[PDB]
Amino acid sequence: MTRYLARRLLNYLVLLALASFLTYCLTSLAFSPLESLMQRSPRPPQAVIDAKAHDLGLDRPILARYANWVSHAVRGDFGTTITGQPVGTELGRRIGVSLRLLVVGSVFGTVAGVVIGAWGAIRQYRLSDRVMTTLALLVLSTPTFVVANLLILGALRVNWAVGIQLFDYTGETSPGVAGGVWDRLGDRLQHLILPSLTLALAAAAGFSRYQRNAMLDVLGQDFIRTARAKGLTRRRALLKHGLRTALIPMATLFAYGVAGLVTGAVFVEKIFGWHGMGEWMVRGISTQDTNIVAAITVFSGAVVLLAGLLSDVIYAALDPRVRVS
Amino acid sequence: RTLVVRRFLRNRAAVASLAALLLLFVSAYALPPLLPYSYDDLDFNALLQPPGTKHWLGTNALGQDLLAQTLRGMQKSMLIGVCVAVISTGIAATVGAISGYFGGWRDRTLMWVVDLLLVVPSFILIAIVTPRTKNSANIMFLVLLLAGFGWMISSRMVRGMTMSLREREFIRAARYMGVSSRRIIVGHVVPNVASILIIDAALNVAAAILAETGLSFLGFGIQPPDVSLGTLIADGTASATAFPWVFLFPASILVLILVCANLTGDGLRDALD
Amino acid sequence: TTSDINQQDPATLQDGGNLRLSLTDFPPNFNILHIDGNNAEVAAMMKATLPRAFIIGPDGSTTVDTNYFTSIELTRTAPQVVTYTINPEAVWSDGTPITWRDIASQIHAISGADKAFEIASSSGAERVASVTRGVDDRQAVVTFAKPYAEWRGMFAGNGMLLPASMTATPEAFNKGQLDGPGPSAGPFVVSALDRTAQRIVLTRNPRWWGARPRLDSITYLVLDDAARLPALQNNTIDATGVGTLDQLTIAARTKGISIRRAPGPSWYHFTLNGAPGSILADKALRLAIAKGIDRYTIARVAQYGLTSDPVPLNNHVFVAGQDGYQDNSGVVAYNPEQAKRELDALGWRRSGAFREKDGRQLVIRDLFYDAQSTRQFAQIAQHTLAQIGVKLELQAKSGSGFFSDYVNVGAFDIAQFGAVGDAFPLSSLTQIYASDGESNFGKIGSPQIDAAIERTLAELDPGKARALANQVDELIWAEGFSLPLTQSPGTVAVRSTLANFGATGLADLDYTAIGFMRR
Amino acid sequence: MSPLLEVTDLAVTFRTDGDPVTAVRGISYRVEPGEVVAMVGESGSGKSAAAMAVVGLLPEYAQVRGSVRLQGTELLGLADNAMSRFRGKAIGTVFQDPMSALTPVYTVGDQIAEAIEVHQPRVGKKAARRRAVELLDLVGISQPQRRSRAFPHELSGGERQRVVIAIAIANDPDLLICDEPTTALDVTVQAQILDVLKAARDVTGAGVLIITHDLGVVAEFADRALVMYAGRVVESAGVNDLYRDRRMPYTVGLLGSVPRLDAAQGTRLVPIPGAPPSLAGLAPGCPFAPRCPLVIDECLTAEPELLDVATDHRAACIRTELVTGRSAADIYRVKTEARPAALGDASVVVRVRHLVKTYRLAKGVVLRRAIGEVRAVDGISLELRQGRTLGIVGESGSGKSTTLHEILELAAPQSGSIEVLGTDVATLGTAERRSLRRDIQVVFQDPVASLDPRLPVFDLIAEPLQANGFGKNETHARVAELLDIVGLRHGDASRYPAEFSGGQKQRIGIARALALQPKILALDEPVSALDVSIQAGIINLLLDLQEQFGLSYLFVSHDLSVVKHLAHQVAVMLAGTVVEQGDSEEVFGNPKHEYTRRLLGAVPQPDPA
Ligand code: SF4
Repeated sequence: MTRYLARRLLNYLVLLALASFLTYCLTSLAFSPLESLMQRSPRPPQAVIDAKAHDLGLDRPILARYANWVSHAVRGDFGTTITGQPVGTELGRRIGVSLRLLVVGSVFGTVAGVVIGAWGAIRQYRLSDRVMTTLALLVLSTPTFVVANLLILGALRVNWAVGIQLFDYTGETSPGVAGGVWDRLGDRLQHLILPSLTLALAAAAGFSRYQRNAMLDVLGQDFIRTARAKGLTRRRALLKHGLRTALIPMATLFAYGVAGLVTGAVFVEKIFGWHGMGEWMVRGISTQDTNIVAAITVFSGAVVLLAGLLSDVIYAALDPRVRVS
Repeated sequence: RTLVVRRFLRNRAAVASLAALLLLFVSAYALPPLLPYSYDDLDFNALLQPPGTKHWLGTNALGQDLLAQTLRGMQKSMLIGVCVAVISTGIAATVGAISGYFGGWRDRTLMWVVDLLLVVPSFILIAIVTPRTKNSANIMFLVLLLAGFGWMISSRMVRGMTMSLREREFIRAARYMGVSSRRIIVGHVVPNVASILIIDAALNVAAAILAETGLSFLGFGIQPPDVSLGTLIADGTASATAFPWVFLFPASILVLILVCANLTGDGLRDALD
Repeated sequence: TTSDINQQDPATLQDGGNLRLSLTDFPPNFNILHIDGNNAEVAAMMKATLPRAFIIGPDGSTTVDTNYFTSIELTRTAPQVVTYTINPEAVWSDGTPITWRDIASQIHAISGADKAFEIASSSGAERVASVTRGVDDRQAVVTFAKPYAEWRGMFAGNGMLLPASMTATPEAFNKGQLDGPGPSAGPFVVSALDRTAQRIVLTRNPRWWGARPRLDSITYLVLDDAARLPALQNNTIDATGVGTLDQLTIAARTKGISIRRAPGPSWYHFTLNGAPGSILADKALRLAIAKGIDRYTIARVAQYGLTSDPVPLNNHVFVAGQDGYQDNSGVVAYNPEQAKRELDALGWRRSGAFREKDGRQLVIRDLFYDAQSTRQFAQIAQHTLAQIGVKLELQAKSGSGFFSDYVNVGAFDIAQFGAVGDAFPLSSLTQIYASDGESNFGKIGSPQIDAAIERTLAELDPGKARALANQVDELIWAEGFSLPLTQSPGTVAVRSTLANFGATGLADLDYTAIGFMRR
Repeated sequence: MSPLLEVTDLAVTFRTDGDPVTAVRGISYRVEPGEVVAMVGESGSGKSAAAMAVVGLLPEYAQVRGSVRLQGTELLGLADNAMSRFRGKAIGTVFQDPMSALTPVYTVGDQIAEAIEVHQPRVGKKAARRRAVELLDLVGISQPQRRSRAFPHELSGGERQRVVIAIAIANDPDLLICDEPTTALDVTVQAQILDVLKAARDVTGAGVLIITHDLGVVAEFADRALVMYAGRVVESAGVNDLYRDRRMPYTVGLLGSVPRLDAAQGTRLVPIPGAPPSLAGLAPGCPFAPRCPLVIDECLTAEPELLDVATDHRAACIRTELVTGRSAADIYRVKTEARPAALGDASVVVRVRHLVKTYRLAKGVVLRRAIGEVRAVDGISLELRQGRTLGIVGESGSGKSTTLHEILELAAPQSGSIEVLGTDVATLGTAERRSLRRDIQVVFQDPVASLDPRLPVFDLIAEPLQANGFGKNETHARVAELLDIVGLRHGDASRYPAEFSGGQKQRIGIARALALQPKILALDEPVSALDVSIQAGIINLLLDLQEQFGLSYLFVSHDLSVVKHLAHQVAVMLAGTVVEQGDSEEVFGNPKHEYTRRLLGAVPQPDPA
């Protein structure tokens, strides 16, 4: 075990170290943050341009700029935005806000998707499978922003029809809430209902299909029939002997669903007004600011690789063909 | 060929979806020259109207006819989706084929490069690059970008296929009798991989439409005065609460397109079991 | 005119209750004259708690306020002496009686004679010559040096009176009011500012010589301007300005919430760059392009479901509610058959598509704020100019860089942003409309308008001051200056229980009567 | 007494897209304690369907009728929660494929503990695991205490079959049901498994129902036999009577086409023509009518009934009177006499000296290390003469197929010298390499993988011809002549491979190998994986081709019954070393090494006397 879970960690470290470099050359080539201050009809005097470029660091080749960026990042300094404000002040808050949403969405999505996929593959071609495999198609065929706006419209209709504010769809938390931990927690859940449901739908939709294929592959093998030939019932043999063997492939696809969730979180945060990494990324590419984006891509790579490593730990724990051979 | 076609023909849902896709494409390109209102005309006397006898699908907040705007969005979005799917399939096929054919440390290096590319979500990288493509009349560059950052997930399947089929018996049998390698490639591998490449393109269609529309929603994709479906949705959600049709019509169309694409893909895949 | 508060008599309104309003940020400086200190929101907050001399009706008519100044009366014309008399029974929050010392201190602070201050503007106290003793201690007498027509503009309207202890010493004015205000004279007094909680609270004053507030508290939150409608839904705040049709519809379909509309003094307008080098350099082209844009259509399309029969704003100085608002707009009438006809006769004949002088093409840069509501005006002007050949290229600048990099120094050919009218408009001019004076971006101006602008506010009679102001308005419309597009239809959504509080536009609220509807 | 198992009028039909295949059509039998009944048959005859219908483990779409009574209580229509009270506690099932018959995430000791723990509830795991170790010892796994913790991927096929048997007999059942337990196993492993099964029946005292397709296992294990054709029992009698006094013509063909180590080289078998009927919508009459060598028109009107022929003997035929006492050759009208071998050319066409091939072993998925050099090919010296055959015999893991595929690469090995027709392949430029590949051609193992799935038979057969310089006027004639030589009809020259039946694909493979008139064929187990009645036809085809053309074969096989028939010389391979050589009769009758006699002793023989 602790020879497959070590060589699988140096690989992640190398991958992240090189990704944080290739996506800084890519950023410093794509972004030209002075393209608007070198194009005004009363073009500013050159000495202004030189001062601004020197202050913004675009005077040395890309390699030196990246070297200084790392030399500062490892020491807890993340540069400044294009308007002077530092990045380290906001980074912790944005990371916390994004992680709160990602964890909930992923957990609920994968659990529901695994259950639905198993149910569909067990009950193949019955009515329940037929309805679920097309609900998954619908959920998988509507983009994230369409789902989010439809949920906002539905929440508004429900609030107007009922007569009281059942649903809230704005901000991580509601303003002006003085109280203990319980009050704030209830308020936080009240807001967390919808944005996380938006990601849970897509995660469950993907994982249902993947789990259904895996369980179909398992049901085509002969250890279920053997297990039933010792006296186990159909359900006991299907859950104890057949489902657990079908759980193994899922632990390899988790790092892909997590990347999908990271992609969809940008939309979920822009539409519902959350203050996290998706909003920050949109604001950073809109104004072409290098340090914000260079931090966000590093965070995204780290979150994908962390999910990958935890999925690999799970896979080692479940599948004995890697613990021993 | 005949058995496969009549295997698909069986799938009524798949053929219905494929006919719907072709109908939508043809109507998007051939109907606008027949409508009373062009996509650019502004009708300032009928703002935010319901589907009526003059504007057949109503207007948005500016008086623009909604039907013509939706048709132009469909043109742009579907054309981009098809082109990106084709290019991405080509790139994935070539990389996966060479990596799985050389084998050994060439294969190891190429697959490691693919993983390194997959480490960061593709949407993030596309959005990072997009400031350069935007402000350019040609949509060639947008297609090139969406294709060049969307092949890395299917090239692994292509490599698995190439490795599996390189060792299959009839290849070695062709070797053992003097069949020239070029003749092997033109006669024994291409007919046995063409169909699965077609399937891969059929799914990358929907993948690319999703990516491009999501890009246009945030403002990074197609820029005014051109319109894609994502742009129409983004404009519609601004006044979705008062008059919901302006948001629900393009959204519905988009969902329809995606459903059709996905259905066709799945059907075609299951028709090549 | 016709403010639209829930008019209920103060007596029957129940005694007590809170009033939770909102802000946009915690005011770094509380001094309302200091350059950073002053603002719309902070001035609105301090409105309730400071002294003022004049209260303005629904149409900008000024009447003396008997609470504080028993009688502010001008008495002479050659030196322009005005006798401000303080109410005998008046004192501050710390018990020091209000006397002419406060007036003298604030006039000296605003004078700008010693530039140890950061005062917003020396308007109204640069012409002052001397304020000295009266017959009794509770009277000031101000003698001016240059006769002034706007003299009501100090200690009135948007500018209140400050304690002598806070405007006399320059250090206090600079740096004093940073953690809470000093003494106050208004029926409420600020009692707690939980900067850690992002909240201000005002509570009933102990020493009010006048009436009794029908309220108890005006606690102010700091909500950001996006969770400001979704917080009136809860019982968090009960007042909001709704801007769009989307949030107007959201608010109208709610229990307990009523929407009240009386046009606020906030308009939105185009402005043209007359600096040498840009295309809009000459009078004739500037004045012939503006004859090919439909402002009536722009208004009627922009605010569709906000008002009924929306007409644009066609006066540069006075907003719709005010008195003296005649249509000053006859120089431009939109007809594209006189626009296109002196346009090509001018020398811009029609080439392929857009017309061009053959040494250059009509392309006009239109920088606007990136918001969605501001883009409609550009997209309509563009389509109604295309019929003439003027290609209007519209550049969507955004946020912070708009007023500093691009607008502040030419870098534009036609820029759209919002001004703000006031019930004392005679000072917006001699700032914006003149050869010099800041906020005149696109440096258009003439010697005669500058000659006729010092005669509109060297007058001594409002009935004639308005006429001179409107003649200035003729002179400014007549040379391609700017196009006033729309006037914001001030709509506030408030809890239907509130009384004597709502949308009053330019007019001023009575904070002694607001209260709550009984039960 | 209620007989242990009584099946009456059982009928099983699945349901597919088209016609519902009626797999089993009305069989009936009875098993008593302490007795072995073997259902013989091959390809699609519904033996396995009958087994899984008796147990209850048929797929969820199969429709079952009839009557099945276990010791007195019926089993058809019992609910799952009520039928699972018999499985394991009174029925013990052994399945066919061991390589995927055990769940791969549990230790085998735990899987036997679960077997013994579900039916005895209060045994306590501390006793269940001890009993699991006892069972592992009893079946015969070496040193079981440690292996009681080995996950199923750490065992060879024989070990896995032993564990499956241990699971089957865990609870001391009363009826064992073995469903081809020893197919896909090595010869010696199979003999050991049969010994284990006999021991299990003796300790348990149960009655066994074993389902095989080969006749040696029947003659060496069983006590009665039931021959199955087209979903019906066609003959049933004791093993001695069945081998000695068979009556149904299908049984005659089935017993006449089984190779024997007793036979001399070049002896022909008796192949039954045709292919088994498709069970979806039979035609009336005897199902054997299309292939029967005695079929008359009466046989077509009505389907015969299992009729009493002798003392405890039943045949489903109406012309048995003409089968008693006649040898299979006489009924099927074939000549099995080995033709007198003419004086062939005695030169040498293949000659290998001291050949050696290495294989590195690497542990580590992402990064590989060098720990060992497994020598699957160690020091081989053999040779082949003109017009003769050399059969290389060994078990899986003996490095015989890799030796063949190393010879066929016509390149210089790491050591040793390879001579083909007189040219040392180290001295072979690519032009001569292409010029020589026209004199040695190969026939593969898997018929369906060795043929392009989407090419008509004409293209497959003419591929060697088109790739070597023949005009469109000549390849047509040559392909037409080749189909008649191998045996297919000219009308198949436009049919895709996927619609041929098992043996015809191998026939096409032989034809393709035969195109350029080579002087050496390299056969890689091209006849195993086929029904016996088709193996006989292909074997006769090979013998006749060698007799007529003058070919030289290199026959690699795992079983020796056919190597006796074909090979002139043999070569036994052990772990990559040729341990015996010489003329086939001497090695196969008077062996020397210990491995060779272990191998010969472990082969079944269809003589039950
Ligand atoms: S009954 Fe007739 S067709 Fe059937 S096996 Fe006997 S002779 Fe042959």
